[PDB]
Amino acid sequence: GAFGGTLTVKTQPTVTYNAVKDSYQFTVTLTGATASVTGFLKAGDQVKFTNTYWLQQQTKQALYNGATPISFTATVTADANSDSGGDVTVTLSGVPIYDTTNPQYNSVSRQVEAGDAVSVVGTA
Repeated sequence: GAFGGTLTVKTQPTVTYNAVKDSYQFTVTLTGATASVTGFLKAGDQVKFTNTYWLQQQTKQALYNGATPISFTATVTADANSDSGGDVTVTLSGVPIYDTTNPQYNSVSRQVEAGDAVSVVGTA
């Protein structure tokens, strides 16, 4: 069954990435549907986002690869707007786990890219 949540990634999810302080968040302007939906979801509601980074080939200078990260459940941290323009901006807690786990410090981490899809795994 469907919850009625199917959104899009309009911008690039990136915010404070700190490990020793256990601080991982990302802010995004997401895209959604028309008005009459006052807040898709809010603080504490979980989503399921799939922002697939294909920025692998150029960053590794090789290894064309055939598997994109494929992200999963995240969490919305405030009022997420469904307006007439279908723009839903809200910041999330968490990160692309198992993929962006490499700060590297010398090897510049792969950059985030927009154009992916979003869904909702939260309940109430």
